[PDB]
Amino acid sequence: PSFLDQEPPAGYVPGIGRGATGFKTLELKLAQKKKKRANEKSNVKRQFADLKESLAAVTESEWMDIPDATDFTRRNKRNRIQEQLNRKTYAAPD
Amino acid sequence: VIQALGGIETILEHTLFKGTGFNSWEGLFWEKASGFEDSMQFKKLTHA
Amino acid sequence: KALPIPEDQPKKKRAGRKFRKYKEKFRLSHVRQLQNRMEFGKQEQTVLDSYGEEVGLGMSNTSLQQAVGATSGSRRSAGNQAKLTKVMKHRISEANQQADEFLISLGHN
Amino acid sequence: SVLLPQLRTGWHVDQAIVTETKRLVVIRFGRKNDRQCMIMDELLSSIAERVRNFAVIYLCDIDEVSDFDEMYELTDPMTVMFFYHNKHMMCDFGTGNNNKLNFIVDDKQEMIDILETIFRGARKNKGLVVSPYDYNHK
Amino acid sequence: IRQKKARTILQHLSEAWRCWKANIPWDVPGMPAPIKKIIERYIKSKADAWVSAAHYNRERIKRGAHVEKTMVKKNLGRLTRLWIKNEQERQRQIQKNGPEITPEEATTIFSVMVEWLESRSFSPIPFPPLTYKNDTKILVLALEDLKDVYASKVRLNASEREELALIEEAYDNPHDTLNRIKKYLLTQRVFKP
RNA sequence: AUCCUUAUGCACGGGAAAUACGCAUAUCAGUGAGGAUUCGUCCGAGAUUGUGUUUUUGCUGGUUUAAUUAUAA
Repeated sequence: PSFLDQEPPAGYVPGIGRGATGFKTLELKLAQKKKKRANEKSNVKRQFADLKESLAAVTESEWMDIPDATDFTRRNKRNRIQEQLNRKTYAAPD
Repeated sequence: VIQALGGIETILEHTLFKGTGFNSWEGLFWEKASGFEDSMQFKKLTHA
Repeated sequence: KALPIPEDQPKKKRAGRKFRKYKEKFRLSHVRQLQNRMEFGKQEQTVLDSYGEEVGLGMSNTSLQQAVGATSGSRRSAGNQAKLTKVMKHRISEANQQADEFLISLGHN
Repeated sequence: SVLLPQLRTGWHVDQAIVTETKRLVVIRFGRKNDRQCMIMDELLSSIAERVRNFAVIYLCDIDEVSDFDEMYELTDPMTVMFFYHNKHMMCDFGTGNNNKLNFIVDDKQEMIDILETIFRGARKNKGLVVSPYDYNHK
Repeated sequence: IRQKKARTILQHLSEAWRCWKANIPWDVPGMPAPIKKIIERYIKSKADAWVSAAHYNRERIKRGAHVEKTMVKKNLGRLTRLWIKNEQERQRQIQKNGPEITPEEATTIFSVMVEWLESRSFSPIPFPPLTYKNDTKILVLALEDLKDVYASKVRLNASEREELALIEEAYDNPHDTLNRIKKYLLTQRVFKP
């Protein structure tokens, strides 16, 4: 995705860029009836706030030095054994 | 059920079967699709 | 692992003798076709499954054999007769002999 | 999400759509504060690597670059669109709008059958792919 | 530093969530205590949500308020997972707290039978003799009853054709297979999961 | 000098399987891999982990007519 690394624009409008194909006064008083209209008028985060805070003491070495992950359930092994054992079928003898 | 539907012909009038223009149907066999389908399952096929 | 690519391939067709016997397994028998053919206009033969639910065997008996209920001997393919996996095979045979020497220890005593 | 790369420019867009040679291009148009534009973002998040051979996935907020809105007629929070060799791929879902996509697909396996099915269709040049699944009632 | 580590952090969100799907206690060293705590609390939340959701859907499926579809499917899984969890629990605590009969009760019970049978004049079942007139006239019965799952099937999957193999061999070389049985009875006390 | 034996190699004939086989600078492994039981013992070489193919490897099989040119004027 180098053009995600480059990310220049050019002077060009996107549409032709590919050759693309499609296959104040009244608004003023309108705003008056808008702000007028509204004139008559989380918990989760709050929970974890303590712990996400208590991480304040965590050294960035431990951030650097941390395991990444593993597989405890052996998802691969059993998995590939399934999608192995089912590979083929057969015909039921006559 | 057949008779109470008016006998075979009155059914087949509901079909294309005249289209294949066999004179009378009395010699013919169908082809279960399940056979064709299965016979295509022993191959190697994406879930789609 | 990435799903390979959807695109179909030109079929390699190699049919030896050997390779054929290895095919006869996966390809429907003859009989197994004479099921599928449903005689038009006339109710199937069906049988009752384990569950009593009816398995149609449609033409598997030539209509002369329906009148007499002759079932079929016709052709029985020995090609697709199911056979053990490698591993399981030796667990079977192995356990058999082992049990047999245990037995013969009840043979002489 | 982190797997899914994103677009910041209409320039990114049309370069991408041009610059993926051999495989499908998938783009979500949706606004981060949308509900589905989270959900669907997840569904696609789980399929990214698994399809990476024959297609590729990108996220684009209308709010980021709203250019295409006029030209592709973007309503709804989330519309996925599929492009292969710069052509707009059209797979009738029976939903009544054959172009593009709207709603939420709830099955991985489904979604894959779509990305695939369309792909295989687009490799032959057929403009119409006919979905495996008519979800129309949506 | 963030982004690279951020991803993996997401992983242990997953492998957390799985390892709770599995009951596995899920311990890693090098995982700083506070984070691990965080994960815990998280899994409690998503957990309770997931469970309550499962039971919630369920009863609806019994009444029939439109469930969509994938809820009908996944529901069975995301549920049976539990029923296993409950079972594993009841048996944990039938290790810890030991059997619930207490011997006194058992004496009455066992007595009851023993009296019954004596009263009934009943001889126990002999272990089958190595020559038992009915052996063949039996095996066939039992063998057919492993046969008839299949008698419809057109396409044997893998595990099947393995069985149907055995059923045919023992159905062929009986005297051997009988011997294999009788041994299994007389000894084997261990079994495959 | 002849034979047998053993293993290995080149072969020839014949059968069998192709849910089998690989591969791996992996990791361990007679300094015990793994298993069993009649609970005294007995057995004693691969297992793990990842990975690739596996309705297959190579090949070979049958159906959807050239240019040159001749009259007496």
